[PDB]
Amino acid sequence: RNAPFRVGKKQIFLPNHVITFVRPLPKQPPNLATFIVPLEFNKLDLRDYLYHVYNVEVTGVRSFVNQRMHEQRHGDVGNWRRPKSQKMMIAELAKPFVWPKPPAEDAREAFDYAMWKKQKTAQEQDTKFQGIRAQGEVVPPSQFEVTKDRKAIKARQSKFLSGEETWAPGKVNAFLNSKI
Amino acid sequence: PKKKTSHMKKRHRQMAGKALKDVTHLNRCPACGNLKRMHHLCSTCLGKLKGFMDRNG
Amino acid sequence: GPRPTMSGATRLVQKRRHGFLSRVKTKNGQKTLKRRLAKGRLRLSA
Amino acid sequence: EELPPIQVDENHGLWDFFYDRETVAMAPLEHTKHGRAWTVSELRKKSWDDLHRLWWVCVKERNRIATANWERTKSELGFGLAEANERD
Amino acid sequence: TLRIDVDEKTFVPTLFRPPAPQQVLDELRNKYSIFRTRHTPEYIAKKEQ
Amino acid sequence: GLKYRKLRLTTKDVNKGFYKGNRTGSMGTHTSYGTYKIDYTKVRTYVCPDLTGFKLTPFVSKTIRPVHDQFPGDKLGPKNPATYLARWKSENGLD
Amino acid sequence: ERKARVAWCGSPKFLCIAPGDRVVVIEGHHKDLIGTIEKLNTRNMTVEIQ
Amino acid sequence: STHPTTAIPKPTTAVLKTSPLAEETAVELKSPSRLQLKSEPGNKGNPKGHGDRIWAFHHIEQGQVIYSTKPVISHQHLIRQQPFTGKNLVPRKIRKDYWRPLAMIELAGKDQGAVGRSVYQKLREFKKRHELDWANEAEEGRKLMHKSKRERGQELNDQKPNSVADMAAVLAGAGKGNLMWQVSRLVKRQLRRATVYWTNEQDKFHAREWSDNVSHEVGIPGEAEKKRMPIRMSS
Amino acid sequence: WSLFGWGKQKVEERNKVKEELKQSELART
Amino acid sequence: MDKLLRRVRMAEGMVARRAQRKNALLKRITERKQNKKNGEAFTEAIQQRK
RNA sequence: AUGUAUUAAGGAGAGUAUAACUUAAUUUAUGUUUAUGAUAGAGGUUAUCAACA
RNA sequence: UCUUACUAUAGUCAGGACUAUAAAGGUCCGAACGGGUUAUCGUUGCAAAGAUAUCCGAAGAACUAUGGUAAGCGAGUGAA
RNA sequence: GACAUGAGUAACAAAAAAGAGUUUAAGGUACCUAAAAGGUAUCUUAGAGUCUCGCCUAAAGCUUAUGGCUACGUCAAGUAACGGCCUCUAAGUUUAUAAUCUGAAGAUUAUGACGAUGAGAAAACUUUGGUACCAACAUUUAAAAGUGAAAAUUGUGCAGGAAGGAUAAACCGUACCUAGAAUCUGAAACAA
Ligand SMILES: [K+]
Ligand SMILES: [K+]
Ligand SMILES: [K+]
Ligand SMILES: [K+]
Ligand SMILES: [K+]
Ligand SMILES: [K+]
Ligand SMILES: [Mg+2]
Ligand SMILES: [Mg+2]
Ligand SMILES: [Mg+2]
Ligand SMILES: [Mg+2]
Ligand SMILES: [Mg+2]
Ligand SMILES: [Mg+2]
Ligand SMILES: [Mg+2]
Ligand SMILES: [Mg+2]
Ligand SMILES: [Mg+2]
Ligand SMILES: [Mg+2]
Ligand SMILES: [Mg+2]
Ligand SMILES: [Mg+2]
Ligand SMILES: [Mg+2]
Ligand SMILES: [Mg+2]
Ligand SMILES: [Mg+2]
Ligand SMILES: [Mg+2]
Ligand SMILES: [Mg+2]
Ligand SMILES: [Mg+2]
Ligand SMILES: [Mg+2]
Ligand SMILES: [Mg+2]
Ligand SMILES: [Mg+2]
Ligand SMILES: [Zn+2]
Repeated sequence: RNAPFRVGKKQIFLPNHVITFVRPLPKQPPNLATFIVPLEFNKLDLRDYLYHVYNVEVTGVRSFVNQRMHEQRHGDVGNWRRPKSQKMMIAELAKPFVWPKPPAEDAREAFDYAMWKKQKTAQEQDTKFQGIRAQGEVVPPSQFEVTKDRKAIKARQSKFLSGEETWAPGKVNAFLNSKI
Repeated sequence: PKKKTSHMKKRHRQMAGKALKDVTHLNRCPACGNLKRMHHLCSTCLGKLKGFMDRNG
Repeated sequence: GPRPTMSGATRLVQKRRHGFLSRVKTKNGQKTLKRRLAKGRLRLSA
Repeated sequence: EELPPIQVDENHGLWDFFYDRETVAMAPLEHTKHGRAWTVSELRKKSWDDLHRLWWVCVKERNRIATANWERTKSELGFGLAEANERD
Repeated sequence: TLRIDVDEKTFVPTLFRPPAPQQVLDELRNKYSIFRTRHTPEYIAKKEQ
Repeated sequence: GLKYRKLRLTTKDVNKGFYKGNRTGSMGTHTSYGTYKIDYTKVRTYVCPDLTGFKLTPFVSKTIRPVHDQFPGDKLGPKNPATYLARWKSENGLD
Repeated sequence: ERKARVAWCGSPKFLCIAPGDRVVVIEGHHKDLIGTIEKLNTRNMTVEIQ
Repeated sequence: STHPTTAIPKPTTAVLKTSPLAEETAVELKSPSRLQLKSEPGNKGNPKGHGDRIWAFHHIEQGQVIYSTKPVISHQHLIRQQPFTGKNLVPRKIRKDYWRPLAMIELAGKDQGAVGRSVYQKLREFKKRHELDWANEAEEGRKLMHKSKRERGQELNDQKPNSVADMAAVLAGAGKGNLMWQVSRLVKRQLRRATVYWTNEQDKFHAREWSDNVSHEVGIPGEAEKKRMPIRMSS
Repeated sequence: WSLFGWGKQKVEERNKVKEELKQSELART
Repeated sequence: MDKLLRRVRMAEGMVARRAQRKNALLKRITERKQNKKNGEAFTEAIQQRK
């Protein structure tokens, strides 16, 4: 039992912090490990937290704070405030570590990627249409995407005009007792 | 302006002789028979022929 | 007419003049805080 | 992106943040296959050594969950955030 | 956890040593909280003076 | 300034000697020439026990239904100091 | 509103109707219809008859 | 006035094929120079030890490379070796927490300092011809011409992969007037022995193939003292 | 089924709404 | 100490008075957002009747 | 708005199961009455299907 | 945080010329910079004081920067 | 408060300036084809780039401040190649202490504390008062030569030119914008 560094004297038996291990950047070497730590965390803590809990030796630590956009308390209403910032730490591991590559879009069926992508597009088009209204504009009728209801009325039009089907008065417009 | 322009006089200025004139100088295209403008090239054949001479030659 | 009197203004002179410590540590500044605190203000200073 | 990969030690300390070594996150259908939280009545029969070792099993379990949440969003893996909240 | 492990009783009360290290108590409750109701005899003695 | 001036000033907004900490704690003292000496009596360490062979997990099977202790006839059931001292005698008399 | 819907069968927290018993519809177009309760949403106090 | 070359097949003087465009190998495009046909070129007019070792530093995040004869870099290197690749892409200074040694080249000749000053010359001219006249990456490979001026400048900053392929070329006799040849002219020629020290074992695989006169060693002298451990593929 | 109450649920409930629509199509044939 | 108990009782009351002011405000925001989301279903029924 | 009763230091910041409020942010127990109440099942997150003290 | 005066710590004034000085001048020509002489434009203006040309000072009673002090019964500051 | 009139009018004119190709994503049309699809061409929205031409250029360029309703993966023991924090103090401040004056509030002097726009060891490894002083101006000086600083040397003029202390690596800043082309102040995307 001999740590590579000098250990402190204040013992923490029940730490409540949550450490997140984030994927590195594309061009970063394989000896850098980035983590999300509490704002009160310091370099000395991560070095001691990564060795006593995970048995990971680090030769150096880097830390930087990421701010958060100022916001209103309730969406677009309320006073103007600023959330608590985020602290990220990069450890220079003594042993390299390489992450796995994300699965292919077609191999994400365990996460229900098919349904998730459909929902994402819907929300992607909702925030894009709301941005067109925030500029003081609207989508002209000619650019609206034709829905399934408009694709069905164009096939009926070709069937009536051609002569395949014969038009007849509606029978479900209203349920009258007269039936005339 | 001294007085507000009435509905009668403002309608006189807006529509009396300022109606949109209907274009009547149209004729069909000889290569496809689409409605093109007189003395002008067919836009559907221009782009297609312009793209057809770029592939083969 | 109005003038551009905030051109070149720094945020260190905003804390020294209308900051919070400039009011709790002065007899006349406790009134402002108490006045603004009675009205219900959130931004008591700066 | 076409370099020979390095050999990462099998027993690396940083492998404890991952649920699956191929996909950092766990499938939502297998992420909910868990029990319930310990009741205070059941913990009164555990010594300090058992409650001190169990606390750190929960800490490392939350660090493992926070790691799968951050990856799922960035990698656009899919759903699973609603199941990690109940497990956490 | 298996049923055999959750049912095992391992806690043995003590009287001359605390149940856990005395330092753990500071993590369980805030020593300087204004909501602290369990004080030491020395503190109350100083408060009465 | 119009509105940003009315927000709370942060360290990412000014640089003229405005230092505000994040409550990390004092890990030492400041020197007279601009350096820092780390006092390792204030540095904190995390005590993580050996988890090899530990069988307890953070979940309990739902087949076992949740039940609460009764302590019938005692107001301070779980916090009764009499049932903790009397229980201590039979189980652990020495310590 | 949740109390009004349950008024005839107790209170929202003391419910005297359970999924599995046959009920009769007394409102709407499909009046006097008889089916078996499949689901029982206790949040909006709505019942599903398949 | 400048003249950019075209990505057309050409012959190489090196013993290996540096790129797929290379048609021939080990071709004499000019008679041996004065020092080429010399068994022991020496540090005639340079300080003692100069040219025996050549260091290469790189930005661990953006990939910018710098060559230096001394064990440390200064501000002169950043100005005289980094061309403008866009706004907010040329650092105003050297940050100690971003720049690390990429590799270190050591020649067998303990006093042939003139052989190193030549390798350092071809490496700096190849790096200049990689940021300029990058006709082989415009429509193939990275496809820099299919990228925006912002993204194109970020890919030009990443000279770390190119620099490693420049070492295998220069150390294999690439360039005209390379002093890492040795012509006997009794006329048989060979390559001089060299050693490459790598901070990362995986960084030497950017070159498709290395010559037979280079030996690869892990770790650079002076790195361990800084508590920086080298990266080993085998582990 | 709203557009924002569709991703806040588990896959167990999201798949229970697909069985509803699946068995709803077998009755239309 | 009898004087140390008044300190705790007052602190408990202050924090309990602050949670009621915040809770009351939150209940109205949700109730307003729920009634506006339900109003989308009422408008549909009124449109189909006309 | 007035009257009656009780009471006698007030706010903010950030965070959190977005009815639940303070990093334990839905703690743990007692007693009584439970449809003749109060005013012989299902359900531990598909939760909080119980109120008063 | 404008502006006036004072105050502390700092910074700036291409080049050339004359003069007793290598450096001693509220000296000279003229950029930066600082002024705002005349004219036209503009007048719901680009601007609730701007544009163009022209003109004045430009080693001094000069100009600029970050702080500080003195103001509202009595009047602070004021080459007025 | 809503809605008219002027009026579909003025305006979108810093005397830099544009022209012709190419291309990506999504969507809208027409045809091909009716097995859905896909293909060809075109338009719309949001982009990107190539060749030619011109404008700014002691800028309308680059690097950075003040500042910021632009945006949050911005990474340092120190020097080369960094600031703050920290130590020292100026002009001043003080609901700190003592003494004193004073209708109360307060004021005064001393001390303390605080207070940069200044001063702070070493490193391409490192941890007395002209025996003077570092205001202005001039002169000289890192030896191949020239030039620009730094620091120092010597001298000149009167307007006579600070204070104090010394002497194994925490915490905070680090993104973008610099005003002729999308970010600062001018109510704003303002010819300032
Ligand atoms: K005024
Ligand atoms: K706590
Ligand atoms: K900033
Ligand atoms: K006019
Ligand atoms: K530092
Ligand atoms: K007095
Ligand atoms: Mg930092
Ligand atoms: Mg100003
Ligand atoms: Mg308590
Ligand atoms: Mg300071
Ligand atoms: Mg930058
Ligand atoms: Mg001022
Ligand atoms: Mg003069
Ligand atoms: Mg002049
Ligand atoms: Mg004037
Ligand atoms: Mg005038
Ligand atoms: Mg004159
Ligand atoms: Mg008119
Ligand atoms: Mg007109
Ligand atoms: Mg006009
Ligand atoms: Mg299309
Ligand atoms: Mg700034
Ligand atoms: Mg001090
Ligand atoms: Mg300073
Ligand atoms: Mg402008
Ligand atoms: Mg300008
Ligand atoms: Mg503006
Ligand atoms: Zn045609």
